[PDB]
Amino acid sequence: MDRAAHAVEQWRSERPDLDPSSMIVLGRLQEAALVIARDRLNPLFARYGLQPGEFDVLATLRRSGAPYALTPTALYDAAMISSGSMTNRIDRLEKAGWVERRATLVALTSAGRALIDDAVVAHVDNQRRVLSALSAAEQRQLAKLLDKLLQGQ
Amino acid sequence: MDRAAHAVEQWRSERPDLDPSSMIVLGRLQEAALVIARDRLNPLFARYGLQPGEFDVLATLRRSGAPYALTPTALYDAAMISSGSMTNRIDRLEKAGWVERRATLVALTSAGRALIDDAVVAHVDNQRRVLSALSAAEQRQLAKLLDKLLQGQ
Ligand SMILES: O=c1[nH]c(=O)c2nc[nH]c2[nH]1
Ligand SMILES: O=c1[nH]c(=O)c2nc[nH]c2[nH]1
Repeated sequence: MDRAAHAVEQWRSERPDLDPSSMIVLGRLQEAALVIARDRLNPLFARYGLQPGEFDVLATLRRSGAPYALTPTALYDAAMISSGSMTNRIDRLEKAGWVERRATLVALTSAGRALIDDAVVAHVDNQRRVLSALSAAEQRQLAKLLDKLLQGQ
Repeated sequence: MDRAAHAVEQWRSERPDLDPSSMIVLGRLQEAALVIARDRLNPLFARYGLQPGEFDVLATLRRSGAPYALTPTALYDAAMISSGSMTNRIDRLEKAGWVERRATLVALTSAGRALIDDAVVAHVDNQRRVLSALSAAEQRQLAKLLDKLLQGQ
């Protein structure tokens, strides 16, 4: 029994008037996102000098194609994750030398392009090791259920 | 196409040397956790005066049973989510009048017990509305895949 199943068990015993079934799927969803970010993905980003969220900025710029420059709005719309503090992240990346602000565009530098080209290869190998417990069918199955849940919001 | 599928499409076109398939399931996992916390669960907690993470503390204490008092270590082990800043959350909850520090235990006050008894009922109704796009079988299916992924870590 994991955190979520144990908690549901305690709730059934303590508040029998309650149907706490929904707590398992949502508790596991949030714990999986947290543990994977904290223990797997972010330590790899930090090996590359990237704080959480900064990889996404560079990745979005890189995969938009040459000249790897987007408006801050397009950067938010094309991000993998709709996380905030985008102005702070661009500022940090600029002082680090990986993006520059042109005209108003945010663009990879040569150094930033080189970094993300390196980091994305390490990132996808890391992701496959994160998902290796699930078979290919289970991974597609999990992607489909997550897409339905997301659209339901 | 969602954020994740669109990003994978751009990657296949820009770095054909890369297999970016893993990005869909993990991108959807993190976006679903984020959107559900930000747009669904946390606004409900804030209706009750609870910041993100504080509900979990009260919920853990309440479901441990009378006298609703745990060591800070037990509080971390029994939490639904292994999130940090537990000392800060206990401090906040203490100044708010919902927990007290006894002997070293953290315990619900009368006011804190009443609050969590009210909030947990609202919380589970909110969770069912969050999950309503998925059928009962899909929800169990999603809980099983998430459990396998978590154990794989
Ligand atoms: O293109 C991307 N792929 C990812 O896996 C990712 N994670 C955060 N930001 C990201 N961008
Ligand atoms: O018992 C609990 N049930 C939940 O759904 C939850 N979410 C955060 N913390 C929680 N504790």
